[PDB]
Amino acid sequence: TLSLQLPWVEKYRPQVLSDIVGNKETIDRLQQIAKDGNMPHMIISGMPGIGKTTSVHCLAHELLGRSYADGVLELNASDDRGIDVVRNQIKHFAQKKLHLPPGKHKIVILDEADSMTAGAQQALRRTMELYSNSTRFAFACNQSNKIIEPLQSRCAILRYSKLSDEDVLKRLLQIIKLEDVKYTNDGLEAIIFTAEGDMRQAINNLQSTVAGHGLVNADNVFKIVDSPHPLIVKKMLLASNLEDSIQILRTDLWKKGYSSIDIVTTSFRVTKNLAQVKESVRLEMIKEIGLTHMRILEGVGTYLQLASMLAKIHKLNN
Amino acid sequence: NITAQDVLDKIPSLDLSFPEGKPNCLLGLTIVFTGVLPTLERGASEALAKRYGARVTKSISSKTSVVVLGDEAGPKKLEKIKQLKIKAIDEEGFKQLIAGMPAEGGDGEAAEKARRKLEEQHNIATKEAELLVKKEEERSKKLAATRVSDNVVREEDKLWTVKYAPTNLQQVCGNKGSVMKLKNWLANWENSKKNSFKHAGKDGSGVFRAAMLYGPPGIGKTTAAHLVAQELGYDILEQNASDVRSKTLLNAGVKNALDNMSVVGYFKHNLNGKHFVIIMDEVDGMSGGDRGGVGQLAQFCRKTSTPLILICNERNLPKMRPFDRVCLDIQFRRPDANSIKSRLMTIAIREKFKLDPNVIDRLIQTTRGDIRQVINLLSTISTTTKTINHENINEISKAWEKNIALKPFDIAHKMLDGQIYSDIGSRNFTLNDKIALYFDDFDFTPLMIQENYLSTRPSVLKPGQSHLEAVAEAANCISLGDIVEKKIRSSEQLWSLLPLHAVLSSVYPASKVAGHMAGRINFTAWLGQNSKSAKYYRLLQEIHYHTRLGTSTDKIGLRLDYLPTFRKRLLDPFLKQGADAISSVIEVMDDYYLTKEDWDSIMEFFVGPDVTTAIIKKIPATVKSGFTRKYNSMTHPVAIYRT
DNA sequence: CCCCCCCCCCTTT
DNA sequence: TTAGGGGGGGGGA
DNA sequence: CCCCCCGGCCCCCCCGGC
DNA sequence: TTTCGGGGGGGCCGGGGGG
Ligand SMILES: Nc1ncnc2c1ncn2[C@@H]1O[C@H](COP(=O)(O)OP(=O)(O)OP(O)(O)=S)[C@@H](O)[C@H]1O
Ligand SMILES: Nc1ncnc2c1ncn2[C@@H]1O[C@H](COP(=O)(O)OP(=O)(O)OP(O)(O)=S)[C@@H](O)[C@H]1O
Ligand SMILES: [Mg+2]
Ligand SMILES: [Mg+2]
Repeated sequence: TLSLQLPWVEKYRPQVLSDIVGNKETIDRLQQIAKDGNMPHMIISGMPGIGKTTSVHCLAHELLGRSYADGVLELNASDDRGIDVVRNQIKHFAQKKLHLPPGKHKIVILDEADSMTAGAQQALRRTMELYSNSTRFAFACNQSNKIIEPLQSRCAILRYSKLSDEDVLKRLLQIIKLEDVKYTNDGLEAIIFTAEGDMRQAINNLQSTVAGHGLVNADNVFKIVDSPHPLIVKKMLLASNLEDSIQILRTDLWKKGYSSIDIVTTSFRVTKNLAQVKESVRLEMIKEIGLTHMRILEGVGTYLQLASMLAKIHKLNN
Repeated sequence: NITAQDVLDKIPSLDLSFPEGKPNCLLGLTIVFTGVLPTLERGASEALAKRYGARVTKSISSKTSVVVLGDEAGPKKLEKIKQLKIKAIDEEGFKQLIAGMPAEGGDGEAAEKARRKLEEQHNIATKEAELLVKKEEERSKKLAATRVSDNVVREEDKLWTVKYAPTNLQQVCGNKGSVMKLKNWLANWENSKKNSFKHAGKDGSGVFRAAMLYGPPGIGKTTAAHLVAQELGYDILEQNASDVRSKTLLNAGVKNALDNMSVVGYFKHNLNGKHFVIIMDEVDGMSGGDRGGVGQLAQFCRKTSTPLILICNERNLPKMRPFDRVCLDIQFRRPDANSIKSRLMTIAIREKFKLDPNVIDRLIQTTRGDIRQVINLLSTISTTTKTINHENINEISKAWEKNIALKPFDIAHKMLDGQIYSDIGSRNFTLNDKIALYFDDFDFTPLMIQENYLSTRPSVLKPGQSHLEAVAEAANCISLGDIVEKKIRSSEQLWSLLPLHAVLSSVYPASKVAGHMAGRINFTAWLGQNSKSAKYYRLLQEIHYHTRLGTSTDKIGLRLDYLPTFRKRLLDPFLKQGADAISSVIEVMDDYYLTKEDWDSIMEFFVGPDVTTAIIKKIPATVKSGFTRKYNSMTHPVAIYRT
């Protein structure tokens, strides 16, 4: 078959600010800005798949209307964004003459701005300062720390928070109603649990489950979406007896095809984020895990090394 | 009516969930918070104190009206409290103080002075607002007159930073000394030129042809530079990071403008209007060791025939080394809250949203003295919340907190603090936070930790563990971290091991000796020692290959075995036979193809009781002069023939 | 007016 | 809890 | 026959975890 | 400091085209 079905992430991508779930206060602020205009330079930061690009595009559309094509300059990591681009194309766009209503400005949308080089960011400073009367800049990024301090000083900070399970369930229910998808409460709970606050991941998993099995229930959802291995690693590290930890390692991780490097890196991360355990114990476990990680990187990526790491961790915990 | 002193006397005194008091009840009280409160955290207690308009000093002095002593109070704080004889109270003491001082006035002269200062600030804000509205009315009248008998931009469409940008020098808040110094330097630039920049005046600014303004972001450097340039009637030629400023462009660009008349100045005819003021803004924004043009700009600074003002954010960066002692350095410090409270009140009332003056300082703390950021925060928040006060100050401050990467000294100070390694402190500043603190400057963090991990009084020692044992454990972990680092920078480039290197090199050893810095934090001394070792090894290699044809050993063997005998046969004769042993020394030098530089380097290698600096100095100058003359008055052989 | 308070900023390749 | 020491600047007996 | 535009090496400078 | 590898930015050099 040479035909494609449009992904539901694109088909049901919000087109207005009112269709975005989560971060209610920021969405209301953006709605007020759209109503009144005078949009300032802004930096929107947050975790993947929470509606940052969607928010920026919706704000630009509501602000500009018919003028969107002329008054919006969009650049992302897939386009050329070197110092020359900033110095020529962005400057030309900023200096461009464009008659707009008495409360609107041209918009430059720099998506994934955290990937831009230091030189381009430095060149953007006086460009933003001088042409603010007619042009405004909207950065979208995952890590606001990558944006240099002078640019942060020039922009309004908007830190997006993770989506609660309630909002994900609400959006999934809207999509299900619009698509007439047969489902069960347990299946939706499994999808939400596996998504971990990633709306895009949740929608993709729902669409894949519907396509592959039809009915959205726990069995089909877990068949399509594998249980995250970090939870398995956490269970392995928290086991009371060495035999149980070895059992988990051999059955749920090693026999499923997970590589030793992945297992050791996930163990390091989980141990780092193990608040239930005393910090000094966590540091000793990290020392052992690092020894094992160095051994694996050298080339000895065997099940015996991971078993020895588990044995040392249990000896420390005892 | 009631004076705060009588309320304090009523409150129980100490010797060595809260009632809603009336507004500004604690006005005029300097409350210093120390220890740990039962119900309120340090931040919560400070916020509560500020809610009532109480100054919260970070230290204890003679003006400390009251002290809030909690559990685990700093020993220095108690020492100074007893030395200065300052009263302290408990949680219930503070509760009664807030609920026992409702008059919010009528106390000693301090409260009246505070009220008068508040009224003065309000009056200044109102006067500034009146001036702004008068300017707006004048502009509207002129616009209407022109329209009656080109599209302009209405003020409502402008950013608040542009709308409220200072119009003259006085409107610049903070850094008055720096602004005055810059104005004086530029005003007398012609006089300095007449004197060829040779004579130095009272301020010493007459010997510099260029000025360098440096400070943190959003403090008014560009604004001040432009205002001073305009006030003195100069023509401004401005360059920034948006323009190409490489060495070639610099030579073919502003270089010709150093000693060139301005055509605009001639066609706009002040006596200085025909001369340029070259403003190089964002000087730290150019990248490149040599092609960037930083060195070229430094050379330009030494012969410019017109005033040259450079602006940068980081003055101590290596890229800025060429500007060491060629320009007059002017520091712009972070402005304090008071200098800008009037401006913030003026903006708040003009924009028709309520701002509590008692929270302004907190906003500054959020922006770290960034005025532009403060104005942006007000503009963005006011769009939906028209009242700013203690109700939502915490959320606003937390949302807009400026996460600035710490400097190596701050990283060392925080990582070695014992509080963050306690049971309570570890849950607030987690292990992930410490790893991120390392990643702030991974290059320098392990060096700083290794430098300063032996200069602390620990507070995390386990029962029965001495300071020496913990130090040894930390040293072992540091050695393991060094091994890991060697692994990272090998041909395999195992950069994925960087997080582990964070734990082994910084977090673990710091946790082993975490406590209070017993003395000043010192910068790592390893880099200078490494450079010295490299220099000495280069000298040793040169000496070894000069004497290779005669000796039988490697360079290490030459240093460890040959050099003492060479000293005995090269330095001792001068000290024993005086100037009669020059011939023997020269003969030995020729036999091994040694030169005078080789002689000095050899003498510079010895350590311990064989140091030769004092011995060399004590030698009569006549003997050294004769030795040099004899060496220069004859031909010597060459070991390595370069071609 | 010198003294003090209070804070910020430099140590640093 | 404030690492030590120097600079800036508002308040004042 | 000479000058100018513009593609391609050549070099040098800077991260490298999340 | 720095043991590969990638990315970016700037400087010449030279082929081709045009007058
Ligand atoms: N708040 C949301 N409400 C509704 N749909 C959302 C929301 N967030 C994400 N989605 C859905 O997931 C799709 C992708 O959303 P995006 O805006 O691209 O997320 P993102 O944070 O910009 O991703 P990154 O940071 O570039 S990985 C949208 O088209 C929506 O279909
Ligand atoms: N001392 C100040 N007083 C009043 N407003 C200020 C002050 N400093 C900054 N601002 C405000 O912030 C805006 C920008 O000020 P700037 O002069 O650009 O500061 P800056 O130090 O040059 O920032 P950088 O170095 O380019 S990041 C001004 O137009 C003012 O509106
Ligand atoms: Mg996106
Ligand atoms: Mg500036």
